[PDB]
Amino acid sequence: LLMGVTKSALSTKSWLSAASFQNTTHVLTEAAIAGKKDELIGLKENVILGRLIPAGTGSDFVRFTQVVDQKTLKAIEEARKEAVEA
Amino acid sequence: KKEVRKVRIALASPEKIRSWSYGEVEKPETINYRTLKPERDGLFDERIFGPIKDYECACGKYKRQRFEGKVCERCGVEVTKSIVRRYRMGHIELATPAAHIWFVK
Amino acid sequence: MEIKRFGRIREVIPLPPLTEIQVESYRRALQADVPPEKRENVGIQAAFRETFPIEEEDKGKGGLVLDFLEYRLGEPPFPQDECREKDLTYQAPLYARLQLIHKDTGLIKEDEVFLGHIPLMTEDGSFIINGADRVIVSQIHRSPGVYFTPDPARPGRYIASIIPLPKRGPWIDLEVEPNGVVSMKVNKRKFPLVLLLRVLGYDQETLARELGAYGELVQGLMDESVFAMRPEEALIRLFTLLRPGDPPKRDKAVAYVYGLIADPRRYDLGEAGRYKAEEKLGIRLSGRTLARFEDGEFKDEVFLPTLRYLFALTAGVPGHEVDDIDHLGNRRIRTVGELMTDQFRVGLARLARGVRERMLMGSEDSLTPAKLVNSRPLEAAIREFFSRSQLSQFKDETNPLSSLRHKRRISALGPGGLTRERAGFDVRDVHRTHYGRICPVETPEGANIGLITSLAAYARVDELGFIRTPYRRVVGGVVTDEVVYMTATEEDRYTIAQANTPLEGNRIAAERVVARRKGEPVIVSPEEVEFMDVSPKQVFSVNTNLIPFLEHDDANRALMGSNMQTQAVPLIRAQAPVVMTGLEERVVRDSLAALYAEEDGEVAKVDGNRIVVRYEDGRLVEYPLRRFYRSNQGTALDQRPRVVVGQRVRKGDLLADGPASENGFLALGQNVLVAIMPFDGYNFEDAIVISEELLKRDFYTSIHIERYEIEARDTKLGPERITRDIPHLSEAALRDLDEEGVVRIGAEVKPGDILVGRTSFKGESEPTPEERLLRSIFGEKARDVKDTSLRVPPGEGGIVVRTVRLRRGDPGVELKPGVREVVRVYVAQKRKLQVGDKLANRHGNKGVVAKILPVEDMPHLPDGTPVDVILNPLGVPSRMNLGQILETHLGLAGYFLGQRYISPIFDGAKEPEIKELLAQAFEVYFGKRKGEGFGVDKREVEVLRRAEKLGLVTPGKTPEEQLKELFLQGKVVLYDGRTGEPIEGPIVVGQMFIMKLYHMVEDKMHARSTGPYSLITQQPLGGKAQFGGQRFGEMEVWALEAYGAAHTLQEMLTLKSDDIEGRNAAYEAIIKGEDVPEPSVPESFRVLVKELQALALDVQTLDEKDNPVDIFEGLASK
Amino acid sequence: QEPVSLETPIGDEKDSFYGDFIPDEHLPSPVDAATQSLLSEELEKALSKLSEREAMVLKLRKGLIDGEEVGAFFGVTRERIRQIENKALRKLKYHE
Amino acid sequence: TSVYIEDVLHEFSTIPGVKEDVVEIILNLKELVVRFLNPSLQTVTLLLKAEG
Amino acid sequence: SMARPVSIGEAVGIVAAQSIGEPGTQLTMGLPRVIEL
Amino acid sequence: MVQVDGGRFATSDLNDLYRRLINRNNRLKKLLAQGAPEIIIRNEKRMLQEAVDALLDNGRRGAPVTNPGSDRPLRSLTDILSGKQGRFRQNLLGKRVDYSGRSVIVVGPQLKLHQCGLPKRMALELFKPFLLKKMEEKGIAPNVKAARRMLERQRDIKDEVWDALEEVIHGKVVLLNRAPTLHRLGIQAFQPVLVEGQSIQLHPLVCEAFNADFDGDQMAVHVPLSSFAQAEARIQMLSAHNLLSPASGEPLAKPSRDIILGL
Amino acid sequence: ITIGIDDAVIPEEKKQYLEEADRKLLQIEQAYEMGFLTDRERYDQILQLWTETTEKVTQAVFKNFEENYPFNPLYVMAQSGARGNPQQIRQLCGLRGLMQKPSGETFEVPVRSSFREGLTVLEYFISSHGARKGGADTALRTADSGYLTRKLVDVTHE
Amino acid sequence: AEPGIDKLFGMVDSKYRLTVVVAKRAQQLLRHGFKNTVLEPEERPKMQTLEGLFDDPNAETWAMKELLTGRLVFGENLVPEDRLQKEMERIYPGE
Repeated sequence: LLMGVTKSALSTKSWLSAASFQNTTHVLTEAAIAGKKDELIGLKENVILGRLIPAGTGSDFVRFTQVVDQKTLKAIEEARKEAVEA
Repeated sequence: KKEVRKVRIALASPEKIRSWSYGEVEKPETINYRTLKPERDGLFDERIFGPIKDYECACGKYKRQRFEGKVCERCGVEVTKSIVRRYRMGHIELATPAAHIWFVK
Repeated sequence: MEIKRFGRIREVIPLPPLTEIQVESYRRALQADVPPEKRENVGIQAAFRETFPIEEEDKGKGGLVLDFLEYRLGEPPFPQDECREKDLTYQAPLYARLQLIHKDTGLIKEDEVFLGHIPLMTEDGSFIINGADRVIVSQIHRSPGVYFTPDPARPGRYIASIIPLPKRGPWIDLEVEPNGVVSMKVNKRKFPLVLLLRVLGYDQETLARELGAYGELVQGLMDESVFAMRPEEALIRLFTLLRPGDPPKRDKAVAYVYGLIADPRRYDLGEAGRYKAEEKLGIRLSGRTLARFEDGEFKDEVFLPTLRYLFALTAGVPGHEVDDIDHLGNRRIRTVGELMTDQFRVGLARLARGVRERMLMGSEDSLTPAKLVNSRPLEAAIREFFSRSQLSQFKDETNPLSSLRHKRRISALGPGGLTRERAGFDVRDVHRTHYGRICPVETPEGANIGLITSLAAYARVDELGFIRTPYRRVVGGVVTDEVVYMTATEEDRYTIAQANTPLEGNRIAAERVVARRKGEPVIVSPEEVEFMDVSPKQVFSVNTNLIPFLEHDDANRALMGSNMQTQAVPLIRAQAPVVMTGLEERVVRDSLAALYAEEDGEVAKVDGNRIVVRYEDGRLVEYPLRRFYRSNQGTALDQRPRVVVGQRVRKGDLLADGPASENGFLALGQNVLVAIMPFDGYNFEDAIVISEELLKRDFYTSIHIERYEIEARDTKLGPERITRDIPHLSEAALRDLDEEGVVRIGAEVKPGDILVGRTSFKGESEPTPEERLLRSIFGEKARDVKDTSLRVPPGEGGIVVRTVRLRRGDPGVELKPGVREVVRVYVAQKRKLQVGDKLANRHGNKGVVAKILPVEDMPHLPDGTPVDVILNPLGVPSRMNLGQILETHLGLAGYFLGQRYISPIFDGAKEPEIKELLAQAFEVYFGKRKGEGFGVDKREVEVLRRAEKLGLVTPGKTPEEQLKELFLQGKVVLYDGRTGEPIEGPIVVGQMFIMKLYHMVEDKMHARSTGPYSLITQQPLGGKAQFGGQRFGEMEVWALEAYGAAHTLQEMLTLKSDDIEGRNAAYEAIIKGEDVPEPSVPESFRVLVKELQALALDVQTLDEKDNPVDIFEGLASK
Repeated sequence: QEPVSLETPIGDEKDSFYGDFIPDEHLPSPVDAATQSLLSEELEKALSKLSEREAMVLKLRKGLIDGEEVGAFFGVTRERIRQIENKALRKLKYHE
Repeated sequence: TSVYIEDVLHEFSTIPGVKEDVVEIILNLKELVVRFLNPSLQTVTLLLKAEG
Repeated sequence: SMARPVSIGEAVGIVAAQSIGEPGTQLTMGLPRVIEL
Repeated sequence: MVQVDGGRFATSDLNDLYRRLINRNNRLKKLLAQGAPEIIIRNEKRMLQEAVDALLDNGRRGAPVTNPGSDRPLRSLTDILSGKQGRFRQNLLGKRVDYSGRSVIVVGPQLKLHQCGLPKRMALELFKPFLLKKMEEKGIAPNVKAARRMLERQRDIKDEVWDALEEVIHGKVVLLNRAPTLHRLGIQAFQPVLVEGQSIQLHPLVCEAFNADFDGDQMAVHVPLSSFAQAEARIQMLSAHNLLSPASGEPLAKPSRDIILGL
Repeated sequence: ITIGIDDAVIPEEKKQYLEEADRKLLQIEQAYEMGFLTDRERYDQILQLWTETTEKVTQAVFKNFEENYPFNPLYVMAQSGARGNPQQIRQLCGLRGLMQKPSGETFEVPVRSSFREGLTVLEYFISSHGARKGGADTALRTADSGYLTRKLVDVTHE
Repeated sequence: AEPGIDKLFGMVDSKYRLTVVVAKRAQQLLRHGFKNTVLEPEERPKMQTLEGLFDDPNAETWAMKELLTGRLVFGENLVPEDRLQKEMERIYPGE
């Protein structure tokens, strides 16, 4: 099914996204009835909410990444030593 | 502490609507010109929603920062800045059922 | 400073008074100076007579006959300046004279009723409304006539159209269907036109033979003869086709209005509408519209010839009868007078609406005036026009020229709703007719293109809203000194010739002559020439006509220059261009900038304040001067005096200079010494570089006066008061306030200083129960009072120059309800040319000042004279505006000759004249050099090397002669300031007229840290000592989104504005030396949860696995 | 004149709502509860410390319904209300 | 460096009897060129006062 | 914006939008066709 | 609910609808208490419906008027969740921003690509909190209060203060934006550089990206506050890192007029 | 590298190519006056004529700069990447060719003139017709700036 | 541009990863004192009227600098998030 761009957008899986279109009541309603979930996939949706952009720094690929000084790296080595009992 | 990955609209049972609420709005009494202070149990009530004032009580029972999470005696006031007030919700107890015109029209 | 003028076409007749449009429109509007006896009516008196015989006859009791005699005004309430100082309108009082008769004896006449006030016009052409000088634009629309349109949908034949207006005036469209059925559309009604013809008196016999002989199409008329056998039976037959449940007997009832009285009429008997019918078709028109009252059975003046011409066009050739919309003889201009009179008419009829209703509650006899008359509807109507109408505006009076150009502006977009922002294609386009009539240049940039366009210099509106450009008759091949202002349509009848056509007194020279038959460019012979152009100024506006080498300038950047002159700022050291078009004098003249002697005479006295003269006729006159006055958009408009004690003078000679006038010439900027080369990246993409020397010799320096105002409103908590003793203020802050708490004249005021002290009582009202007693108990008036004063806003002021108080016991003032007094403090500043400012030449070189060089290291001539400004050459090839280059060349010559010039627009100065003058100049820039003791610089040689190698000078010649050559081409040797080495290539330099625009860097530079925030929406604003934050728009968001700028974006949408808890955390944490407390929950999110919950929606937040999640910070618990 | 609605086009009637234009000042709005607390109590202390006829007169005449000296007295001379009113205030302010 | 005129309180004034506005005058003043004959002199206040 | 491969979590959507929208300002009224596509 | 200019108050339209519904519902209750003739109770119940429909959504049934004068539909909850501002839309369509400024731009050729020049005063105000901190680190002020009073007025500003500002700036960057922001290079981040004067100075090479020429054109400027905001700002957003367009792999910071004419 | 007037160099070949097109147009005029050329073909042939004359003089001035003054500021800027469209240069030095009517039909008479010398009053007024159509198109570009980009973002943000 | 940026894009699979690493490093660089660092010995960042970027101007630059050495370790889920902060506050004073 091939559609026009505006039509393509106007008809999304997400509701949050759809409440940014001159039609809100209807879609609000629709997705209220059906107990519809907004997985927070895209940007528009995520930004209507004051939440952290799912792209740049906000990618779960990257969000969680840790950094350590060797000094404190061997420090966590000690944590599993003391775990042995008596 | 816990992440938030999903949000969902449902329709709400009136028992949930009461659950959400703190107290029931009684009087159509905003605030008297004399005291820019909350009229009886009117729309802008301190017990129901929280204190207009910064950290102070409605009744002046408690007035400081020290008891930040506690609730007051003769009017029920758990304390913080403007925000607690803009965040707490009340409820009207409807006599006869009425209909959510969204579902109607 | 001697003026050579170039080119001689003898522009035979002078400009019109360029304000005439407003002044004469509002003269013709209100026959005020002339007795009501005087025969012409149109405008007010006609709008009167139109409504006036008020016939409320018989529905119970009547015999109301209220009629018009006279009207008068005479006395304006207050002086003009008084009308500005106090916030009053400049008006005259209107009371007309009346007599209501009865069905019985006699007729009570109450002379006057001051039904409504009516504004006046200043000499110069503007109005004063709310205390504020305003101006009424003109308007364009389709002139009420008879028009013939190709069938839009159907590709074949034509539809007539009968267009009336004022809006009330029915719209009729006469189309002929291939089916044969002559269809006819009123109010969406479609029917054989014949039904209507019958009502007029046309029987089917005389019709077909005497009208439609020549077309067989007449058979499309006579089909339904069954109905068209009966005359007045048809009137009822038609009456049917409006069907509200009408009385089918009511005979002449609807046919009354589309006959005579109220509906299709044009203003007055003779030429109002009749011209548009008479010309396009028909022959004459007795009566205003087709009508009859005296016999009851109706006459069409109109309906036969209209159809007759629809035949005449559908078939063959009377002429060629299709009508153009946009042709400016089939389109019309609404002068001020007429527009105001249209509103005056609809107001007067609001009154005629109320008075009918007073004919019912009216006693019997006791009625004479106020029973019938209230000002209220008329007053409300006129007032509504002048102060709320789309077509009144703040006077564009940045400088004289600006206001003038505003006065003669012309708009499409009618408050009546003529045109709308959506459509523009063919509407905006210039049309053949705009020749000599409308400027092709003056339309503004951006959205408003072709909608607002100013009229030509020589153009002038005739009795009826038509523009008329002049031409001069030529007789065979003999040219007349006799001139005819022709209508647009009338223009096309003739063969007109160009003004640049060679002469010998009255005689053409060239057998090949350039000339225009309607529209098209035609090469033609001397005999065939019927008319010729007057001069090439007539083609353009006034602004556009002040550009001297316009001939060599792309119309696109010419528009930029024309519009740019509007925004010039009046400079304390103002100068009239080294090279002019000649109109500068007439522009300061016709604008009321300056002051000119009224007769020959002598001068008696000359203050900075006023001038006094002794005339021939015995008179001695004082003229006071506008010492230092503020203008709508800030600029100072003082008049300076130019005459001495005991100097004789000539009629029309000047006495004092206007705002931006230099010895009575239009002075919008200065003449600076420009070199036009690139510079070490300091004149980049249009940026401009400056010699500090311009500041030392206060050049591009302009005054500016802001104006602050505050009220002492009166309150529920008790009255506010203007005083010195504000409470919590340090003595230091009060030093400059007078005893009343108003800052004292001539004190330097910083943003944050007090201008006016004002004290309000403590808010939350007067607490009767306990406090009332306290008032008695304790020193009554011992309450509490906080300070709510007037502070110089961030941005700035300068020094206080003038205070105004409008105090209670209000001695001629209309203070608002609640308002006790008001105070205004006027604050001025001298604004030198800082970096970031805007400068631009007449030829449309927009640029910013981007670097101020010290005199020492900027490009100087051989003799130690440096240039003042440095324009990038790269600004020229794109923007084809070689005018400025020719200005610079002529300027160069004018520098050393010590003279200024006039190059009339298309009768310009040609290349060799220029060259000869430059030669003249070389013998001054150089002839001296040799005798003074000095031949050539080794540098001069070394650049002449490269010059001939480049092909500029001709090898084999003496450096003297080579330098002459190089000079004449516009260029001279230039030395770097900083190295003293020469510039490896010669460089054009000269005098250029360049101006300082309204866009200085005060109105412009803001920078917010922290401050106020709006109450519903928590995004910031400013007030006391805080600017307001810039808008971070959706596209800006997209920008961030493209980048990884997740956090930066969140911040922008959170800490930096809206989220309160977050931003507070942010500030406090910054003060700590911590990073920033972004997270927790976003404002928008919790707010959209609860705001969603307020309609009964259960919106809940879930974990990775679908689980509950407390967004509300441990506050959700009950 | 009543309280005006929070949303109205301001200035140029384009898109401004009159909540846009108004900043914020103070949250606590103090000196209310504490002041009344001291106020009414001290007021009442001295209220009680003089003869109740005099106190109560313009106690409730000025502070429990409305504004009147013509109508002031239950039933004595205008002179006597005037008199004891003033003298009461006087002794109340500064006790000798 | 600086000027002061009896009845003038700021540079944007006009004096009675006097063609030139106080700006025209301070501009006409900047043209003043004055030799000190003694290099101890850091400054000098000149006085003008004339009538008629 | 570099010439190395695309880095995960780059919002290519928006970038592509912009990069097509911006030159739209250069398309004569051309543009109607870009819309009609 | 609030106090504006004296004895006037101002009210969110929703409260008059909520009072409308309190009114109706209460009168209903006491209409059942005080005995119950059907048509009257119905009339009340109908009123009740009507006013719920009101506070939820006007103009889906002909709309409630505040007292004939401002005959304009009162703002219903729905109207808040849709409109011009409409909660949903405004978060995107975007806010006013604290740390931000604006000025005319001016070519700053003797910058690096690296950099942008901006007016002293502007820089001062922009990093003011930070600057206060800096003044506290050094003996310039005892605590912030003093620092604050120190900077309110323009003639005051001491040299060492400036040196502290410079100290604050160090290697931080600010973001620069030009009006119609059509692709992402409509905004770039630069190292700020104090300059004499009153306008922002721009490196000519990226007059390409921001379609800006120096003839009145203004640009806004924002601070990024977090170490994170800063990190993105200089790593991905700095001009000197954004050399080729993402539209076409062509380079975007290329030689423009003057440079070319020279070389 | 500045810009005098004389840096705008009119080639000697202009007046030539002008002569040529002048009489050749005269030819087309007899040739229609005789009946051989239909009213239409006449027109298309005039247009053809000037289209060619124009292109010719353009390449001709570029030949001039290329051969005689290869450091001519105008031509330097033009052939560098500094500033210049040869279409424009054509207008400054050589001639701006045929202006069209509002409608679309190009004019019968073209603009013989250069900017370097007097554009006549009428050549100017004919010029204007097209000029304001250009300015208008650009303004109708401004009106809705991120329109397309908007729709695209709505489709693509995810 | 900024010191050795190509070398830093070379250090990671995603451009944005670098940003996250640098950010978090500067964060802890500030939070748990400033003696968090792995490189001070001799010649590290510096400023100009005294000389001390050797105490505390710009934190993220410090991050980029450290990261330019193979001294630090970055990785998706190296260490349990809680015992991390425990260990950081326990080893380094400066509060």
